[PDB]
Amino acid sequence: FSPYVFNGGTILAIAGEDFAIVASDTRLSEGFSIHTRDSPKCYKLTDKTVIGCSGFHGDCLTLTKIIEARLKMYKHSNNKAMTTGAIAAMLSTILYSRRFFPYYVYNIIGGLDEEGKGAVYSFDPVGSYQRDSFKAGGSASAMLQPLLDNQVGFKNMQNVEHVPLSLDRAMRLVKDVFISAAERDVYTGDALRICIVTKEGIREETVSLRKD
Amino acid sequence: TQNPMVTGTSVLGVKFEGGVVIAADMLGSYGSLARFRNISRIMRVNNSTMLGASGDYADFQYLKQVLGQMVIDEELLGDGHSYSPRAIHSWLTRAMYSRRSKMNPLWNTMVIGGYADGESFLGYVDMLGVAYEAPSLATGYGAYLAQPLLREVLEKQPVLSQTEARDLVERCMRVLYYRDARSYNRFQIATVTEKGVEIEGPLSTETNWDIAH
Amino acid sequence: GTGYDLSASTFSPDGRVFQVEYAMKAVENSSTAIGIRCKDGVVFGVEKLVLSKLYEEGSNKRLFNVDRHVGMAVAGLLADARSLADIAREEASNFRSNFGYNIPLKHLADRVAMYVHAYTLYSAVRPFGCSFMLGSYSVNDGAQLYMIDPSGVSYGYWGCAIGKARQAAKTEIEKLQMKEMTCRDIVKEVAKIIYIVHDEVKDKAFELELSWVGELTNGRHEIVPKDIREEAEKYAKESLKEEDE
Amino acid sequence: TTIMAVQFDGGVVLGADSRTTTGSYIANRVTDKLTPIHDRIFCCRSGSAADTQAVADAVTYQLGFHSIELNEPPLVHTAASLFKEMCYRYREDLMAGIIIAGWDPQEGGQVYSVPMGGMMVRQSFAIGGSGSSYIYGYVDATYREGMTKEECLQFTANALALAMERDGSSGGVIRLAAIAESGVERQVLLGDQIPKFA
Amino acid sequence: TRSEYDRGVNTFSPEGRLFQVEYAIEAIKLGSTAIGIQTSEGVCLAVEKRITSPLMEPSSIEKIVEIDAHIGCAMSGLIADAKTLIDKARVETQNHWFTYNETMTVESVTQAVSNLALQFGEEDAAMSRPFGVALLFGGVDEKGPQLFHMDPSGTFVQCDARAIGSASEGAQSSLQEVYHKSMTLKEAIKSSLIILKQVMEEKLNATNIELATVQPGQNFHMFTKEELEEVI
Amino acid sequence: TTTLAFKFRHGVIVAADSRATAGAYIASQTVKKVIEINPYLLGTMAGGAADCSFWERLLARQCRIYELRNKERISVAAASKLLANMVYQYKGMGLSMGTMICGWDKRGPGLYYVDSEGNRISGATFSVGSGSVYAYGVMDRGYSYDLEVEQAYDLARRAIYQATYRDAYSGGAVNLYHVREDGWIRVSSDNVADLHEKY
Amino acid sequence: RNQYDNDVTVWSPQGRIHQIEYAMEAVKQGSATVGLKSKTHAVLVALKRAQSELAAHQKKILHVDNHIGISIAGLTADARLLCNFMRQECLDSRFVFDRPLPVSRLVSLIGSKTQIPTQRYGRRPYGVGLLIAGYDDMGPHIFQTCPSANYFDCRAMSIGARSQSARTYLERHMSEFMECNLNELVKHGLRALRETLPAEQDLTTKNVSIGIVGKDLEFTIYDDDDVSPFLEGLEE
Amino acid sequence: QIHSRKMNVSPDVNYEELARCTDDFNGAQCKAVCVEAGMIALRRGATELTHEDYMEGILEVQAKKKANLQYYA
Repeated sequence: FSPYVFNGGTILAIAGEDFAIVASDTRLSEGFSIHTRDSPKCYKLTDKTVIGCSGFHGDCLTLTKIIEARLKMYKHSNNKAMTTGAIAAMLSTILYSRRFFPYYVYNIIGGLDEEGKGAVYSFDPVGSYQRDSFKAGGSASAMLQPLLDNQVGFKNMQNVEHVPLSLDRAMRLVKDVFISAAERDVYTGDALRICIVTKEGIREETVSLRKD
Repeated sequence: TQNPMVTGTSVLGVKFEGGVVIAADMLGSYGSLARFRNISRIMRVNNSTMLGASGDYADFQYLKQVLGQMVIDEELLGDGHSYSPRAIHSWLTRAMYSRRSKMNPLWNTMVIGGYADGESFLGYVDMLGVAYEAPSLATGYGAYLAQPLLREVLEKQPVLSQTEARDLVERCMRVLYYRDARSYNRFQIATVTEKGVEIEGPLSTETNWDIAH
Repeated sequence: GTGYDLSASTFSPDGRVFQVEYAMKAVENSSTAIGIRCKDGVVFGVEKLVLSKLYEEGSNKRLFNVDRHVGMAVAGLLADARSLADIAREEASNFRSNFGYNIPLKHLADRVAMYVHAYTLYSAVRPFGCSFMLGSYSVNDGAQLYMIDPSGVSYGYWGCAIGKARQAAKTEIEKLQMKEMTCRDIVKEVAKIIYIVHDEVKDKAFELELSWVGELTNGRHEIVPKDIREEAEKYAKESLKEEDE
Repeated sequence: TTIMAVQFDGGVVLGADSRTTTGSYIANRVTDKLTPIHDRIFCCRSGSAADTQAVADAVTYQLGFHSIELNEPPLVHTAASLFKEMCYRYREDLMAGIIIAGWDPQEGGQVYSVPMGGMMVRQSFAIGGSGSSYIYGYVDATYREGMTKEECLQFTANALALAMERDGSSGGVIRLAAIAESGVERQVLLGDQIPKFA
Repeated sequence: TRSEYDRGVNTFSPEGRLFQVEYAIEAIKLGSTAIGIQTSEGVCLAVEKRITSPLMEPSSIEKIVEIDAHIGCAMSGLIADAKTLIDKARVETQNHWFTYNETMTVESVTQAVSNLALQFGEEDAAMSRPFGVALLFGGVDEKGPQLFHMDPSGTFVQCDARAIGSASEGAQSSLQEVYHKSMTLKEAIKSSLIILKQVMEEKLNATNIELATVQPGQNFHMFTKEELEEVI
Repeated sequence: TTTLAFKFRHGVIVAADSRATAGAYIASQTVKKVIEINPYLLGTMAGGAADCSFWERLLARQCRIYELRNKERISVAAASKLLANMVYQYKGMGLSMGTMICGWDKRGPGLYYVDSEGNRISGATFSVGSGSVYAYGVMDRGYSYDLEVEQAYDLARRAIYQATYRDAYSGGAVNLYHVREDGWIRVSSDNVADLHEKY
Repeated sequence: RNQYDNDVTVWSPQGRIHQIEYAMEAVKQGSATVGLKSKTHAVLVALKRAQSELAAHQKKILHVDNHIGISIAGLTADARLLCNFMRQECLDSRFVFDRPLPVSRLVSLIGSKTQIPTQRYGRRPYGVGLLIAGYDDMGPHIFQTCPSANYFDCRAMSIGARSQSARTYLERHMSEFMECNLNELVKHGLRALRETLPAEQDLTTKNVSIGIVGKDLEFTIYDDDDVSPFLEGLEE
Repeated sequence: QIHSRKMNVSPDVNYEELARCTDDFNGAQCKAVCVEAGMIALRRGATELTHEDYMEGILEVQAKKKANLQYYA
């Protein structure tokens, strides 16, 4: 009896000066069956924080429910919505709480920090908790993150002006990277959901993606 | 339930524009020794919810016990509230998730159909705990071969009338009887609509073996 | 006082438990509740008192549904009433889950009676100060009614009344051919009973609670539908006028 | 072990083999697979001997207490439901299958089957045990809805005779027991009066 | 009359009073006075010590104790209970930082210390009498400087300036007179010292008073001997 | 991963790379392996990343409580022992933390190496991680109880650079911290590309 | 009495359990709280007392899960404990089922929880009179519960010191309810609190506390200046 | 009512509620409550009585005093 069945996932997150982006495919495919073509893997935890979870779907749902219940607990017991850093630390503790039967949920939190800039945290199931600039996770992470290394940090590149990553270029980056991921990764596909987070709120944009 | 002792087979579900129609064989299997055959695998949870499992029928009966007891308690309260299809789906998802975490899985796979507040619900609570709502559901080994037809039919024609959705589920159960070593040409197509839940007895597909000869 | 009445674990020097007796006395101060057994069902009525007009019609509800097919009618302290109702609910659920068929009313009464007996035995817990009745109907066993008082006695009753006016309610119930009446007429007669025992000058406001469980509903205990309640109340006003004549 | 049960309007007739081999070799030549639960309710045991006996005795205790407490005769439904709860709860611990039959007032002449698992279902005919397979065809081959008491007796004799004649795990005195209002009548077909089918 | 209603924390009186709770509130009075102030520039705490005689070092009559880097705590009441509730406060602050990686707001901290002071005799936790201590938590959270008073009955509230202890009723009036919103921490120090001098018996002189301040900046600062001399 | 910390009279250097390897895939080059347990102690990371991080966080909590309770400091030994005892209670259940706890105390400098296998060891200089076996030979041949601050910085930096060049799982930055009586400070942080040309 | 009012485990020799009556009295020592409903809303207006013109005002409306507010009049300790239990029940229901807990069932749970400590010598009755608001799928509610462990579904109710004034005002002006406006309902609540006042004093932006729930409006509390649009528009 | 006949009591008063608050009160104390409420109204410069004044009279007939206890909502 195997208590984990890799249900497939591709989440990506980009930080920035003002905007925080969290994109995720919408293919909830178990084993060899794409048995749900619509299953967003990004949840709006607050008005400044969006969580993307990849992996076993039951644990994804359970972790999301636990996190949101804890947001309500924090709000009642502290009369203030959690900050992005606070949610990151709390999720670290929640994940490590069960360190002897781990959650199979790779997590990427993206939101505005206290100052107001985009902040992205990356996790491993046991609870390692890093603050990155841009990070991809799930199944196609290996093929989404490197191109962002090329085009967001300008690694292996010079004579390049480090102009701030604008929102328009960030959206173009995400769209192209996920189109390539759909082309060359089967758990990708079945539409893309992009979450764009700024002062206005958690704007959601969705793009039709190769359905195969 | 570690070993699956006496198991069922596939269970289907489609979204009629004014109802949710689910289908289940009354077969009872024991590893190619088909036992009890007039076993109802579909339950009328309440006026606006119905359930159908495809794993171990004993665990299906336990879940029938718990769900029936819970709905009886709700009515007893009689405050007028009712278990929405989404509510039953979440309860069932948590039940299976807890049973898994205890490493005591509920070796079932359940479609939860219902009609509520001008909405149609159809969910897939599985053994481990994978749960979701989809326009068309097919559960068990028959899922692979059954979802294609429903998905393509909906994608080229989203809204399905009751008659055509029904005919589609009989066709799907026919292909199941044709391509499922653990099927039986005697099924129940329960339907929930704004009126209620109707379990229309032991139907039978017109298996045209002569079509292939 | 007496020096043997504190706590319910002490026999007074006659063979008497003053705590149970005070519980019964608290029982005999709540609004009246009648129940009658027919040939094909049992009907309950309760003399609900609206202690204020702010309360929605549908305030404290003294007719509770235990199991799909048993009605519990309670007079006394209603917090204890709800506790006893939850105890009976859980016991019906347990019986169904452990045996497979709907709880027989005689057994449910016996088990709830033993429960209240437990709470009269001990010195760390007071006996339940609220009496109640259990009624049901089944195609097999047949219509039944039972009373459970603080001391925990489950004597079977054809009809019964508990509360401020129980002697009057009895005296007036004997004026009925209960053995042969039917639910429809007994509902009106229950209305008459309640309205003859009620004291307007003393209780100011008032509202009526009614229910029946019988073959006419297939054993599913149901609050008397609105139309039947209204008709029964009309007949009760007419009967009060006729008695005044 | 091979066991069968069938219903005749007004009662039920149960049948069982009498072999109790434990991995072959020595056994209980003659056994009592049909155990009396309360008065009219019998249980056909199949599978592990110790587990079957323990479950039967436990259900006997619960059902007897329930009968005395209700002051009404016990329903075959209640007996089989108690067996079902026990087996389903101790699914892993317990390895057995039991067919619960008998007479009760409300729905006299009942035969439920509870195989390994919480599997709970009523049937007109129930087969079980290692030899179940080998008669699981000639139990439908000659199932006429409306058999009399005698008719079901020949039916069970024939079925279990073929089971024992084509299964090593079952063999010996075929024990049958028909229960109705008149009470349990128990018979034993010893060595030759069993139906010999060529 | 109060011979069977005030001998247990779980026996209501005809009035609806928890007389053991009022008795704990009274036991608060006995203590040495403390005065906490919260102004736009931080929070100040000035407390009176009751040194019986030398050979009793300064660092054993703990009226001010530091709660995290961003709160100070002034005690009024029984020392054992004060230690227990201060320990509860410290462990809570640090656990909240550990789990959420942020500084617990003074509302949360006083709420949780109150939550401990609630469980008088509840059979789910283990004390049997109210913690006979009244505390002042003066700190700097995201809402600017704040100061929260806790009474032994688990009630906590914000206080722009509050005095506690033996000199409670005799100093609330002075605080009422003198306090105004647009106050700087220097004014707060001088005013608190003046009120303490008013309501002490020994002559305030830098070894019969403690002072601390938590500012939106440097952490909780416990005034040292030279600073005491300067202010005095 | 590679990290090292050594005592050189003046203080204790704590140098570390930044790379988390998942099988054959590298998650990030921006790991932060040196741990601000307190303004007074520093903790290094090797092995189970989450195990190390969480257990040293709880150590931070307990040391802060201890500093408050005993209005004093927590000895480097007094904290290494707490971490060792805690990590030992859950022995063999899977914790794979190896770490160095370094700091200045009333007994001067102090460095201890505590791992999941209950090994609390005093030392002069240590190196942990998949690249420690590489970083340790260079560090041995070049370390001396007397070392100027800048030359010790250079020794650590180039040792970790060679560890990255030779071992695979050691890549990343060249984070370097100084541990002195007054606390710890961030000396330098330059990726390996810069060092490949500086050398 | 004098030997039958020392615990909730002893009946008096006339049918009344004295500790529960004492707790009922305890509920009256809080502050005025007037709660009320319309066909789409439920509003709770409470009088926040002041312990000194320096110390802030005690809160009296707490925020249980997004479809329950609660106004407390009684022991602050028991108010906090039952608030935590209600929050726990709401979150547990949200976890198992994905549906906000009906406010006619949360009340039942609270009633059972408060009856349990009125029949055992191990604790004292609770001491908070509770007005639970909330808008389940059916409609807005205003439930009242008193230490006696009886819960009432009130068209509009009040509790606390000087709560009769409110209850009589409700008698008089409740015929308008179920057809008023989003703000007019709050105005009626404010008038109820006005009548509860001791005169001389008035409804000031500080001592007035307002909480609102209803369709298209999750639970909200208007304190400090958030309440000015109500007091300013209130009829003199 | 009988002992308040000759007063200026406002219609808002709730004598049934006051009777509920009596709680083993005898009759002389009820008359004393009427009188005490009357003169509490006499103070404060008022023209009528009210339920709050009746409650205060009840308190002063038991000889207690209502204190806004700091540990009550």
